[PDB]
Amino acid sequence: MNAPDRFELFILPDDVPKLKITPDSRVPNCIIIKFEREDHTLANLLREELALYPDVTFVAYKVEHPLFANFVMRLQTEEGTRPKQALERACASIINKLKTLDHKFNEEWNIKN
Amino acid sequence: PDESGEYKNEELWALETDGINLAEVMAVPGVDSSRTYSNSFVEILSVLGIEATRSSLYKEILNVIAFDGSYVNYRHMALLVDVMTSRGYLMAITRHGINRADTGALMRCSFEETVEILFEAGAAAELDDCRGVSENVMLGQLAPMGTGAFDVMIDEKLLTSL
Amino acid sequence: EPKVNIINAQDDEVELMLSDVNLSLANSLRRTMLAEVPTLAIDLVEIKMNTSVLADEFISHRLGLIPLVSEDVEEMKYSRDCTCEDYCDECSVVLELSARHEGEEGTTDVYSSSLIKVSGPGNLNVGEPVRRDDYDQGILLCKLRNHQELNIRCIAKKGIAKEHAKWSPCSAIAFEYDPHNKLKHTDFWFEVDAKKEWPDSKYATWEEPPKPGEVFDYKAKPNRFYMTVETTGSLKANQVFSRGIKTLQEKLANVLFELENSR
Amino acid sequence: ELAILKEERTTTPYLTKYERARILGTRALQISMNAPVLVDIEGETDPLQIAMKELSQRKIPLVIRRYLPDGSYEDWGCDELIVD
Amino acid sequence: QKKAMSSRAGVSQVLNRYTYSSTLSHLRRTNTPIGLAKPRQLHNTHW
Amino acid sequence: VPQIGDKFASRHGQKGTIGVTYRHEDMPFSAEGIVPDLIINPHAIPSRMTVAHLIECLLSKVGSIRGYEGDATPFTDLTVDAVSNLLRDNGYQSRGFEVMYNGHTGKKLMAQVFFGPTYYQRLRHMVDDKIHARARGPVQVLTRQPVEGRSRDGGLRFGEMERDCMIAHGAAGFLKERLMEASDAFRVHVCGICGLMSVIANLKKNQFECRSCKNKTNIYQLHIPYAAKLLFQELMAMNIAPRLYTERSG
Amino acid sequence: LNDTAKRIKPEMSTSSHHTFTHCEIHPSMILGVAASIIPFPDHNQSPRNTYQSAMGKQAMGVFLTNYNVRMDTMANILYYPQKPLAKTQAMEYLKFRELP
Amino acid sequence: SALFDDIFTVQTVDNGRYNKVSRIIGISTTNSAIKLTLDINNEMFPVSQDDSLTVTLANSLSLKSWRPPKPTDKSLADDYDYVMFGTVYKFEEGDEDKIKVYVSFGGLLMCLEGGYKSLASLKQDNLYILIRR
Amino acid sequence: GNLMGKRVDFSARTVISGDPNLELDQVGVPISIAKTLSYPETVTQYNIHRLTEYVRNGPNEHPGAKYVIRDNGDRIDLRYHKRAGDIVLQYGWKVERHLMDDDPVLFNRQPSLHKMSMMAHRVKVMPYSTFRLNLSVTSPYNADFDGDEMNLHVPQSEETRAELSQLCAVPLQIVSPQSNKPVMGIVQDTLCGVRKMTLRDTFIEYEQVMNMLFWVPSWDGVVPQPAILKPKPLWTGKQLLSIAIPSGIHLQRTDGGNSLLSPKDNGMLIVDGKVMFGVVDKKTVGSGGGGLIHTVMREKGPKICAELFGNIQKVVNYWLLHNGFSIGIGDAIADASTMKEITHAISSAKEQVQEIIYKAQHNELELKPGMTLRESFEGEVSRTLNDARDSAGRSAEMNLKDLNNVKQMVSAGSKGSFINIAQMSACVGQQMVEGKRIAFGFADRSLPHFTKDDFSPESKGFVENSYLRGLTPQEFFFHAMAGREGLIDTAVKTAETGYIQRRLVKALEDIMVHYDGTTRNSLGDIIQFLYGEDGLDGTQVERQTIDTIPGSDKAFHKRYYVDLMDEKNSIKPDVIEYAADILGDVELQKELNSEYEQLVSDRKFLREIVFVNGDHNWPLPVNLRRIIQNAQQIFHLDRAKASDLTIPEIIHGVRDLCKKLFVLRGENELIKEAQQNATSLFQCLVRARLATRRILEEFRLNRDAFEWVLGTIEAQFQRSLVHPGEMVGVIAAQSIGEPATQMNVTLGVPRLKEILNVAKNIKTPALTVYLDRE
Amino acid sequence: MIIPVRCFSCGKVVGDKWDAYLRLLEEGKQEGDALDELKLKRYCCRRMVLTHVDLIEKFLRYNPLE
Ligand SMILES: [Mg+2]
Ligand SMILES: [Zn+2]
Ligand SMILES: [Zn+2]
Ligand SMILES: [Zn+2]
Repeated sequence: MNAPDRFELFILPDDVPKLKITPDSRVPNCIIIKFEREDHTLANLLREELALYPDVTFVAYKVEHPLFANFVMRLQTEEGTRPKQALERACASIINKLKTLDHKFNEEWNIKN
Repeated sequence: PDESGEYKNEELWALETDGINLAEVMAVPGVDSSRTYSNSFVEILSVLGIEATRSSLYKEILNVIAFDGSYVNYRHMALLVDVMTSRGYLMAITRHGINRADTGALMRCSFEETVEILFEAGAAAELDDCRGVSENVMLGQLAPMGTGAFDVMIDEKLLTSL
Repeated sequence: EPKVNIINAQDDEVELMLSDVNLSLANSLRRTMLAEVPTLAIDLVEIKMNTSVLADEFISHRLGLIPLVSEDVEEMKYSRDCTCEDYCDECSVVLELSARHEGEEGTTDVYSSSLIKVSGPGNLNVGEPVRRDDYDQGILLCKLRNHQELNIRCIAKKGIAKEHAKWSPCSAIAFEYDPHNKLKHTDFWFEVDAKKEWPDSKYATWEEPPKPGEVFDYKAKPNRFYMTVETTGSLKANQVFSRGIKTLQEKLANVLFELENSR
Repeated sequence: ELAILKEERTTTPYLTKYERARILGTRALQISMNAPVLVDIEGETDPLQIAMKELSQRKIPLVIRRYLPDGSYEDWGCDELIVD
Repeated sequence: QKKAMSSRAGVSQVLNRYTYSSTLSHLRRTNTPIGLAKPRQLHNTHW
Repeated sequence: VPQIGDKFASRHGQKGTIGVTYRHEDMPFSAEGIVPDLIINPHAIPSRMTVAHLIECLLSKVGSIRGYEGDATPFTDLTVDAVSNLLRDNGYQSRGFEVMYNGHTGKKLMAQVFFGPTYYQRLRHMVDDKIHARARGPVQVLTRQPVEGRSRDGGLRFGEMERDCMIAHGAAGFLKERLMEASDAFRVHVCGICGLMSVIANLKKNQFECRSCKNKTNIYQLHIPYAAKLLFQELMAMNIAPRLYTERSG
Repeated sequence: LNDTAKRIKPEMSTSSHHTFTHCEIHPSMILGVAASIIPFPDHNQSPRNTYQSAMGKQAMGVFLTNYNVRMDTMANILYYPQKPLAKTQAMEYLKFRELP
Repeated sequence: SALFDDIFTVQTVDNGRYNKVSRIIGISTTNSAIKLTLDINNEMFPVSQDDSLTVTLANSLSLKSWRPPKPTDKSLADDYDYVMFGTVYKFEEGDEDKIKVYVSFGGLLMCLEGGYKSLASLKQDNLYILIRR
Repeated sequence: GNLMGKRVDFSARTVISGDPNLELDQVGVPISIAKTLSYPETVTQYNIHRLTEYVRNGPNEHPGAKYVIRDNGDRIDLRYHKRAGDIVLQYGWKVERHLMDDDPVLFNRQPSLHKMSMMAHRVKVMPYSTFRLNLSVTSPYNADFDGDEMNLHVPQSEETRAELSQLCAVPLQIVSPQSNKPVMGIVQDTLCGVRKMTLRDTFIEYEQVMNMLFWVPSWDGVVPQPAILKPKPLWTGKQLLSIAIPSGIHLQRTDGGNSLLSPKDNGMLIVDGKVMFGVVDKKTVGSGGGGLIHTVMREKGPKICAELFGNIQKVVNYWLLHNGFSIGIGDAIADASTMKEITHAISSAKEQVQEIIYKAQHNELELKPGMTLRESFEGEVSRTLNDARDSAGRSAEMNLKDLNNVKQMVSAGSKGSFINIAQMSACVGQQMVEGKRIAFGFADRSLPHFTKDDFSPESKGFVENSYLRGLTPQEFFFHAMAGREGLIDTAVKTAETGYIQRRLVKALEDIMVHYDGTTRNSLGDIIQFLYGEDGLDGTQVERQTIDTIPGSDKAFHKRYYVDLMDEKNSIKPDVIEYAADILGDVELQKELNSEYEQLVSDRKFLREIVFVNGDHNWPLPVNLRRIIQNAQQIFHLDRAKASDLTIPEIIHGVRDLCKKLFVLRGENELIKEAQQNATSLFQCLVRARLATRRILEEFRLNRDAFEWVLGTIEAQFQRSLVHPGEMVGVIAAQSIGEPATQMNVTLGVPRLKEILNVAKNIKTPALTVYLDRE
Repeated sequence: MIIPVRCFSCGKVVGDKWDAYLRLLEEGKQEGDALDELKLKRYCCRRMVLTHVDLIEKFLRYNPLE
């Protein structure tokens, strides 16, 4: 009766944006990013990739409610580096790591199977 | 308290007697007549008075409430025992004590014996002042309780001062 | 830097080992292969007639759980993205089932091999139900007595396991790390002795046991994961792994594109 | 006759919770019925918030008529009752 | 029909068909027309 | 289909309802990849002393691993130690504990989790068969109050205890609106002499008249519950005259 | 002996000699139909057994095999009933393994 | 730079009911009547009976939001092995020179007993304790 | 059925469910219920655009509207109006919009035993068909999630919306007047979680600390310094929990006379919102009085208390999510040595019972006074068996390890108790029916499997086995008999309790506190000349001690008396800046003498009249210790700075403060006498706390601190008075009837009914006779 | 009713092993041995196959409705 449609878990409505960014004025160089139609799969990966960066001073994420498919990330870097540049660097690094992993898995499957 | 003033535990011997006979036991020599107590507050009213009856009733209610360790604020039990002993005699919490009050017929009929109370009110030509809460509720008005315990006027002086 | 070591491999399952990767990366890969790898499954059932004892929704739900070959499902288009009305040839696969019992004695068993792929987005290799062997009967669908007939037209579309579990390409993904509890990530419940009361992991011989005189390493991190992926036959295990990696890469690329366009 | 002079009022000078709730509700209803507002409106749109802002600044034009049990009453302005 | 009152009620009940066990339990049911905690206890003779 | 709010119970009196549903990738998983179909709070165990629940779970796990049905007949020689030995002989922990992993992050759980098959049954108490709401609908013919029954689009009852709670809260206006505007409000006319509800009123041509007291001017109108009107009419029918006066004689 | 796992039988040492005239076929037969479904009822609390006996009438399942040809006011049928992994010996006479 | 510094010989090590926290009781070698009891982490800093620990109590590590330290900069903590930070919650000025200082490091308690001439500078709101061996 | 109670419109009812991600005063409302229910909002210039958008959305889409009411009262149905996309609203119209977020609604569970069973919540529209509730509001509602149905009512006017928001709001109902203690607390998993969180050996890595800090809604964005810096940063759970606690909160509690070392990590010390030491459990974050919740409420406000509830719940829930907790069968299994000890104790008890039987059968048992020989023998046997069960349970509890899950639950206080562990692991115990052992239902025997005249424990309802070991058929039958008796007793008790509660409510229905301070009924008859004899609300009193009553005379003289003529007995020179011009003064000495005489008079009045038994801890308003410590923290009274507060200033300030605690206002002599009688006890407490020697030496206040304390005391006493118009009669009736549901002379519900009915015949009449001292 | 297509817990296909399980049970193989020979490792699939009751035959015993 009141059950929401399943495809709303991953289909982004046209009137809402996939990504929202709002500056945080409590501490310098800190931003809040609202990810829509996402879950822990991308959030935890991005968080642990950003945590290892020397220029990132704070990174965290939270899912406010399991019934809603979105999460909120807080990211703060040092003075030299803007948080958005760190986020793009993390995304590129994970993409390169996944490409290397796929290449090596394909090589292993070709060598023995 | 001792000679130094510090409170210390002292053990004494008292009697616990089955059955109730207040005046005769109080008159017995060798008995502290200023401290004899009974668990039947009716006998206390018959012998001691009404204030002693209120004290004994509060003591009994407190014992019943706090035997199992529960705690209830003193003001509620004080209000209950004041209501029970407000007319100079014990007012039982039942139709034999509540319905005998001089309150309105509408609020009395709502508890028990509705038709009998209504017939008695019709025969006795009683008048209801509509000051209680029950007859205000059944008539669909603002009861004189809480936010309805006053009236709100208009401040002409402050509006003029603008 | 990441390394992959394959211990066992077969078309139904792969037991492999990852190293020099973060724990979140392995967990995200497992989650993506579990829920975010697109496959092809029946999502629309048209019942022309059904005289069997099974209910219509019962048979429809049974048909929706039948795995189908989704080798070329990546080239297929989503129903929402398709601009055609209802469904067309390049966004769905049409299957036909017609079963009837011949004779007044015995019971006719209707399996999943009776489905016929009448039409689909040719010449893509999708739609055909998965068969274990060339002579495998398949998944038992229903049973029919005399004068009982089944006539079903099914529509198969492309979807992911998030919408419904019937599009899941894999059954169960075994995943573990640190068989000897060197990192002390867990505390072992015990009555007398913790070492004796707890069975050894199947990968305990792969890692050296901790010495009794060893001191705790506070700077150690999980760096060796053992994971076994089992599929339902819709996709090969290597295909599932590669497509999960590709899906994760596409999600990250979409996030990067959104970040770039946000300026 | 039944009124009590201002210099002879014995009731508490504080605003009770019931009086506060009644004044807030009445002021919110009046504001919702297009009544003049004695305070500035910056961003708030809820009439209850406007009434609360008026109460904080002690500008509500209402008078509480507290009724004694005998029948006499005391009139207290909303601008002279202490609000916690 | 004339003497609706002063007669035992609930002697015959609609059979329960929620499950087999419930049906058996309903078919093996006894009741006492007493409508005092003395008869409600589990006596030793009930073994 | 089961959803949030559906009632499920075990064979030991451990009834409950679904609070939330998690997908396959969100549920905790063991090293073998098995995810539970149901998660229950441990806090329900020690209060009710349902040791039989845990014993049944252990026996079911042993029987599922070995491939038969366990015997749970009371007053037998079967003990927990024998079942624990059987479970230990099958390569599992003797007490049924298993090392589980968090679904969100993949990290090991610090505390091991009791994990095993258990018989559960679905009860005939579904949330979709109990949800009810009403703004305005049919009313009773006699009292002009909302009808009773979820199917008949009925109204919830504001009993005497709710009235007592509202009196304690001090919210007189809410109680008045709940018992008048959300219920059988009605308008009646009374005469300023007899006080009785015998005033004949014609609002189309604006004529108010009282036959008994020959009155046409000193007539008032009141807003009262329809049940109050019915009570007053019944009292009049029983040769009782309740007169409603809007002024205090003193 | 001194077994720490099995339960302890009563001593029954108040009589030097015992002369039994009858023997119980099985103590578990003292239970009813609904109480025979509970696995290990002797390890539970009696209010829990009463609660389970009461709520056993609310579970749904295959009450009869001819539900397709019957016209009942209400009927609830589970798609995939399963026989319990832990069972009592009385269930064989209650047809629970055949209509779970 | 350092408010207090001394060398303590460990007398008693009590694991208690904790698998990670040990309470150590010792006295200063160079002067008696100075007793140190302190809760420490077993895995982070495993100590045994009859050890010798150089203990330094300071106010700042310089030579508000916490951030991970870069490898480039240096602090006093580079010269020690175990570093903890905590709040002083009691400065008991008892009879004669017997003075006790109570410091809580996130729930790990430490009590230092000594004289005024040695513990007069420890009367602060926050403290850093550094142990080297 | 139609006037006192009736069926009402704009109401909903559905099954409830739990939700950790909701605030204390928030309720989750399904989409269908929010769409069906509606609220009429007027059309003004402040909400014209929103109302037009809601109308354009229609009744089938949320947010939307159902009806549009014109100025004259005509109604337009948006369901049948298919051209609603080009309709304009006029000022003064009413739009029946859907239930939106942050809408106050009454929320109720039946039966409604007290005022906390019906509270105002804020609507949050959520999917699925169950009401969502915070876990901390289940206890006041007395609800669980096994199929409970609860009701919701929607106000339809601005005045009633304001009444619900300002009177019946959930945060305002945290503290109840029944026992001046909170009724909402941290319960269930969260409680257990914090017990596993604030342990001394709990450490958190940096990334988890960042996640938990971000999970705090009220976090200030500043990362606290870790407890350990080298060789790896580490945060303890105490710091993470203290993050949720607001600053400025001070709390102190001792457990078993523990010292500041706290070797067992018991007690509790919270300074400025940071936990110095102490494991947080039910004793701290529970519903008990004087705990963290009560202190935070009385210090900050209901809004901050609800924020604390939410913050603690979120942090502990995340930590338990990423840590894990479980229970198993192995938690109910003891080792061989403990089982041997339990069996030995049971065998020894059985031998003692056999010895008692032998003594009784030979006329050797001592006869108890006023009891039959059989009754004395039964009492002896029952006492021996109960002692055996208690000893076995104590041994089983002592055997339990720290990692045991049942022991963890018991220590946390979330669930379980000693008796549960004893019955699960050691021994079920003796089964009792109607206060005695199992009677001989058959011919001189309980069961046909025993011989005649058998008095052994196993033949009369003793279950020597545990639940883990199983039960013999005889023990099973006896346990079933006991359980049936308990169920019957509960069933018969509930109806009597309900009838008693209804009678009490009807008796005290029309009692209100008026504006003159009196307590009168509907007739105007005065019941009490002052409510509670002090004119104070039930929620504004806390247990405080009066320091004048206890102690010896020498201790009283040392603590309070000040002698300026003698150097030794005078004020210490190092704490006051005026130590030069204070020796030998006559006016200051006279003032101190007058203060000491007032203190002595207060001591005499308290000891000889009010409290003759020497009790000193009583409920009083205005916590003075909290005020003193708050002033000390605010004004930074450390560093042993010499106070610039003269003795006459202290004396005159205390004297002026004692005369400004106004309860009744007026110049009538009776009014002054009533004011003095009402404020006597509070004046005694204030004079005990604010003594010249105590201020100058123990507390070390200055002029600013003293003035702040006086002002705070006056303001808090003014705020602690009872508000006129309060329906005290119904509150008292509910507060008396509520414990009755939970619960050799007659006691319990029969005794309460006997008292209330005023029975002329007493079931167990008795007299207590006191003799002379000699 | 009839054997489920997929395991409820993990999702392994078990709907095609009913005939093989019955054939193995017919030739005297034990239930555990038959389950092992069906390559069912996790006990979720083991209880899916072992505890299934075949009620389809009872419904088929009735005469067709049309
Ligand atoms: Mg319930
Ligand atoms: Zn198409
Ligand atoms: Zn007339
Ligand atoms: Zn499975």
